[PDB]
This record gives sequence, structure tokens and C-alpha cells, in this order.
Amino acid sequence: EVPLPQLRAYTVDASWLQPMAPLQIADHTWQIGTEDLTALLVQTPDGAVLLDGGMPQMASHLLDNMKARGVTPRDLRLILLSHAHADHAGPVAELKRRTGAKVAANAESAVLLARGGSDDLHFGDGITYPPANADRIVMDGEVITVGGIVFTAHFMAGHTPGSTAWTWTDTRNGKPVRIAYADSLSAPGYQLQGNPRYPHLIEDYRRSFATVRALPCDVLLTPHPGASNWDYAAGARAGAKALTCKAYADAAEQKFDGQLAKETAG
Ligand SMILES: [Zn+2]
Repeated sequence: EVPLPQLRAYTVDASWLQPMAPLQIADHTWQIGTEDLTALLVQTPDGAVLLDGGMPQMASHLLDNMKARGVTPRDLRLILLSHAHADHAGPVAELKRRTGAKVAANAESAVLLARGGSDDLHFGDGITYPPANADRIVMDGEVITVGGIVFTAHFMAGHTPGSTAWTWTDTRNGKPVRIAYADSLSAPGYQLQGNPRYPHLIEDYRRSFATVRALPCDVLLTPHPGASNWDYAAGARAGAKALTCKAYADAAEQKFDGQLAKETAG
């Protein structure tokens, strides 16, 4: 009659794919992704770190922005991830091939990255990307230092088992700026209660709200800028309206509680 459906590509709003020039956040820290996907370059006298890469088709754009910053493929030492979904870890395999970068991630993020986002607890095989291997496994609270920028991992399981907030201290005007790159605290279409694939999902999210609320956090950034009220297209005012970590956690918790109630009603 009636063939099986074609494969459906993971398609997203144009703004998520809209290239932007590097936007400086602090002395060593730049947004180099797109208007609606964060990809943070931290540049040090001992090499560079990338936190997230956005979608798979962003690899070349990231490399161009790195070059604009004076960061060559060899200079890129480390890729860190918020979580290993296609829209944040998309280009990681390609980046590894084209640069000196090695990936550090927790065990959950590493296994999900190694399967290219397939067999996702919630999306199944709906949202996949090229698989990549982690080079270093990090534990909760573990520190990775590059050129005296100290990144601390704070596990915030929920959006994915391996979701992580990365914190570090940069400077702006000779004063310290405690940057918190907090992962998503959404649960887009997730079954929250009694989920056989994630039995403690709710407890994990609750704990993650508390973790996020308590982060060292002069400046919050999030994988989608809109989540923390960043506007990467607003130039000098990009971070003006940004939420605190406390407000971001509170909003997320409130939305989660609403989603729980809707699920019970559904
Ligand atoms: Zn995600």
C-alpha cells in the first residue's frame, strides 16, 4: 500500500542555526555559537576550552569563530558538555577529528555521547548525532584546570542522567566573575512519574534544582540562552536581563511542578 515512513531529520528554529560573531562574556570567556545555541570558548595562555558545540552542522562555524579569536585547531585542548543531546553535543565527533580537543564528561554523558544520542531515555532514536568517545571521565565535584581557569563539575541529573553544570571564575574589570554554565532543567514531553527507564527522575530533578540554586553564580549562562534570559543578538545588552541561578532554578521548579500536575491530569 503504504511504505514505512522516511527518516525524519531533527529540525530546529532557524535562530538556533543562525551564526553569530564571538560575543565576549568575560575576560577569557566568549559565546561562539549561534543566536540560540550556546557554545562557550574559554581562552587561556595554556590553550582553549569549548563548553558545548550546539548542533552537528555547527562544527565549521565554531572553528571559524575560534580562528577569529586566535584559537587554532591545535590550541583547542578540551571539550566539556552540558548534556549529550544533538543540539549541544552535535558537532563533538567532527570537532575531535578536526582539532586537538579531547572530551571530558561524566559516565552518563560519555555513554550517551558514545551512542550518538540513540536509545535516549525519552526520545528513543528521534534525536541522534555522530557518536564520539570521551577521553576522560569526571566525577561529581571534580575539577579540570586549563591555563588557570578551574572548571568544576556539578552533576544536575534530570534533563539527561548526565546533565552537568560547569562553574569557573573569570574576571571582568580586574574583579572575579563566578560563571555558572547550568544545564537545562526542562523535561520536554518526558514521562515524569513512574518512568521505568528513569525511576528516580523526580527526585533527581528536585536535587538538581537545589544544586543549581546553590551554584557560585555571578553570571548564569544556559545551553539555550532564552532559558536564562540571555539575548545573544542584543550586543552590549546580551546578558543584561539574565536570571540568577536562584531564579533560573525557581522558574524551572515551578514549571516542573506544573508539568507534574498536567501529567497527573493527562
Ligand atoms: Zn536536551
